Amino acid sequence: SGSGSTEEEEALLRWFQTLLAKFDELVKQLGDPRLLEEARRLQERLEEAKKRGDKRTIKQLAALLQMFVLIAQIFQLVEELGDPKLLEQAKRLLERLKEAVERGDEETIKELLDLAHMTYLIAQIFQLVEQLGDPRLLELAKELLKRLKEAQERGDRRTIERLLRLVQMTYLIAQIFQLVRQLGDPRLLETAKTLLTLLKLAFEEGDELLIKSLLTLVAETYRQAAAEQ
Amino acid sequence: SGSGSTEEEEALLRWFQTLLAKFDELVKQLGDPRLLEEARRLQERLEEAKKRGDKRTIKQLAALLQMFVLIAQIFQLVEELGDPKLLEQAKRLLERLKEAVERGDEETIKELLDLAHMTYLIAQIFQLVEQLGDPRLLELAKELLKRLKEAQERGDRRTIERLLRLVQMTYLIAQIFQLVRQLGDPRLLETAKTLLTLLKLAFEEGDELLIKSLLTLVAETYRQAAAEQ
Repeated sequence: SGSGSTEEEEALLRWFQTLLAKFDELVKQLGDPRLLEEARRLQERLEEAKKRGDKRTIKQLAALLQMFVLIAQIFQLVEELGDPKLLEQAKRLLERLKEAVERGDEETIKELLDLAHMTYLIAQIFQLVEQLGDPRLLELAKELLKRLKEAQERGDRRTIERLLRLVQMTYLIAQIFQLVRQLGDPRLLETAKTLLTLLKLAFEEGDELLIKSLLTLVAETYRQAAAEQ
Repeated sequence: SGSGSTEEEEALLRWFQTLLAKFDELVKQLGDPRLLEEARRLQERLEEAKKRGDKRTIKQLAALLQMFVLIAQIFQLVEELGDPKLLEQAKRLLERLKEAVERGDEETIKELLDLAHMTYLIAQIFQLVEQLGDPRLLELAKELLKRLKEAQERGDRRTIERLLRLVQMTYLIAQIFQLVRQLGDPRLLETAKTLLTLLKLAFEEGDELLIKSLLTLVAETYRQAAAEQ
């Protein structure tokens, strides 16, 4: 009761409405039966919560809807790539999410959020690898896809968080190598090669202090290289 | 022995040499006695490890040096701001780091890395708040400074990781409000206000799924707003 719908409730609903429009447009483009059915469920669940003034559920739905948007974005990208292993992973994300939601397994939902961001990045990595024609980066992309499959089935929050950082670093380094190609900078190429060496080191000995530190180095290097074109 | 210095060892040393030059320049500008003394120690420790071909220690030193660079960057920014509470926190970061290094407490080192990034961001938030003359954002900056002090003394990895995300979101939202001022967009202002409502919600009910989801929303909103100026 109180003063009716609160500013926080209205903001959560505006977030959900914006996400839902994005999801709808993606689902219409994809024509995927399972995402079509989840659209109806999400639409129903919100209307129920918005009717019931249940702030907790609205919060959960906004978060869940943002994850379904990402999943739809994944399906779009992975269908473009055509990679069957990534397609299988995208399908697994959706199946596990539906299962986690049904069971109220919030821990798995959080893990799936990381796994979904990782899947999208890995798909982007493969896109960049293709552009660059770079077999060395391809090897890392393939290893990440292997680790993603293992994490989806057997990973815990910590192993998933570690892998997300490796994926993020690999995507940034692929972006640095792309800048090398566009700018023709021999000095940046040596930098990128040094970073690739350190990245391989991170793949081999996944110490958290090393990974966190190298992710900062790579991210700062990318920003600096992108700023100092 | 093997084949002598490995490409990975050489890459770690190049990382350390680049960091050390940055640290030296910062220390020379700051003239801070404690950072001056840590420069000598870091210089000594590396030479010893580089002499000894101890890859593990070189890896640790590269990471530790990157943290001392950040600490020096913090001292520079916080001395410019002049905020005595932030100065105290910067001094605490350094004291705790030296202690953690002496005791080999790698868990505390990792926590301090997050705490240092957070301290730098909070200092940047205060800078932006000043620019905008925005008392609403000031309230959040002050609350974050309070939470930072508590986390430094009593926080664990999870509470520190949660706070880092709140700080990151607050910095991005401050950046969005700055864009509103530069672009004079009434629609972006309503967006920013909605995000500020959701941010306050995150400060009040720090659910991890909510925070992670809102950080994505805020980060994507900033990128989109910065791209769709």
